[PDB]
Amino acid sequence: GIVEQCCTSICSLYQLENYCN
Amino acid sequence: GIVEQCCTSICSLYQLENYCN
Amino acid sequence: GIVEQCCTSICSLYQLENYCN
Amino acid sequence: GIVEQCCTSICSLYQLENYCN
Amino acid sequence: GIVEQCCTSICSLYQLENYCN
Amino acid sequence: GIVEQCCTSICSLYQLENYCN
Amino acid sequence: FVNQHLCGSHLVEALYLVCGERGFFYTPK
Amino acid sequence: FVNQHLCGSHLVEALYLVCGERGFFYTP
Amino acid sequence: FVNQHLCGSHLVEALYLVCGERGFFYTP
Amino acid sequence: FVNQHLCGSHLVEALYLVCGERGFFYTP
Amino acid sequence: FVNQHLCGSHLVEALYLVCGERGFFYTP
Amino acid sequence: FVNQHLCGSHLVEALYLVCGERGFFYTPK
Ligand SMILES: Oc1cccc(O)c1
Ligand SMILES: Oc1cccc(O)c1
Ligand SMILES: Oc1cccc(O)c1
Ligand SMILES: Oc1cccc(O)c1
Ligand SMILES: Oc1cccc(O)c1
Ligand SMILES: Oc1cccc(O)c1
Ligand SMILES: Oc1cccc(O)c1
Ligand SMILES: Oc1cccc(O)c1
Ligand SMILES: [Cl-]
Ligand SMILES: [Cl-]
Ligand SMILES: [Cl-]
Ligand SMILES: [Cl-]
Ligand SMILES: [Cl-]
Ligand SMILES: [Zn+2]
Ligand SMILES: [Zn+2]
Repeated sequence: GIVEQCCTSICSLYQLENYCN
Repeated sequence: GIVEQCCTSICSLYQLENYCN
Repeated sequence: GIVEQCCTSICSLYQLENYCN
Repeated sequence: GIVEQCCTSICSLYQLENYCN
Repeated sequence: GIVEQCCTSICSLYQLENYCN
Repeated sequence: GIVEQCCTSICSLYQLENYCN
Repeated sequence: FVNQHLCGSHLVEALYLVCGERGFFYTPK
Repeated sequence: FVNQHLCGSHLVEALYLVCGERGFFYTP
Repeated sequence: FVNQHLCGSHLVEALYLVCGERGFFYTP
Repeated sequence: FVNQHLCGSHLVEALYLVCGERGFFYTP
Repeated sequence: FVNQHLCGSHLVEALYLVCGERGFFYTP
Repeated sequence: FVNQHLCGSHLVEALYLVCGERGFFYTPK
């Protein structure tokens, strides 16, 4: 999930936006 | 300045990017 | 919603828990 | 103390309540 | 208290230092 | 720079003040 | 003033802490 | 670990900011 | 009310920073 | 790495939230 | 004043997130 | 772990508080 994707390596804002509703 | 622009009404992340180096 | 309920009068932890999955 | 107890392994909010006044 | 002193006008970190142990 | 100086060991407030305008 | 935006920021953090492994939904609007 | 707990705190703030009006589910 | 709650959140943040290893007492 | 400093920052915030009008001592 | 002080705290975190490796310049 | 990222987030909050009316310049790397 988001923790495994984004706590291991920096997620860009574009990458985070995928988690928005 | 940024306080007058973004503390009165919400600044988008686009507007904030303006202050980046 | 949460902003309406919790942004004038403080919501307790119990009240906030109502918004957990 | 709190740092030994809660910076090693996660303390729940219920656990952290022990440090309240 | 601290809320009285510091939520209605800005307290510098030096002023806040009064509340350190 | 600041990340090298202050993310390796804790920087004092005086050390941080170097980066003030 | 951005009061609702600042409120939201703190609500999201509180929900993170209260909800633990359950997680939460911060609704649109 | 605590590491992941703290990272999560920052992730929710970033989503808050990125998602703006859309909102988001946080499901760890 | 909520404004005081948000102010106190930031007060605790600043106390943590300025007080260092001394720590602090927060009383609302 | 400033792990303990970052952890403490988050601990104080969590204490603020949970303790409410009770307040707390932070004694690191 | 206090409102601007609290707003600024959040502004700086948003700029941190938006600007990434670029960093940013903050003036009140 | 995203150590430097989370550190930087706190560095900027500290600079904000310490610098006050001066503001600051965050220029990583
Ligand atoms: O990869 C990450 C982790 C935490 C916050 C963030 O903005 C990005
Ligand atoms: O206009 C603002 C003020 C503070 C935080 C933010 O993301 C936007
Ligand atoms: O009513 C509220 C608003 C923001 C944070 C919180 O814990 C409670
Ligand atoms: O164990 C911890 C450490 C830091 C913040 C928190 O909510 C819990
Ligand atoms: O007067 C204040 C209120 C909140 C945070 C702070 O650093 C100062
Ligand atoms: O060295 C540091 C790193 C992050 C916050 C701080 O106050 C000091
Ligand atoms: O309470 C604080 C204030 C500034 C930086 C930090 O890591 C913690
Ligand atoms: O009036 C209130 C209600 C809930 C929590 C709190 O700290 C204060
Ligand atoms: Cl707003
Ligand atoms: Cl606020
Ligand atoms: Cl440390
Ligand atoms: Cl990183
Ligand atoms: Cl952190
Ligand atoms: Zn705030
Ligand atoms: Zn953190």
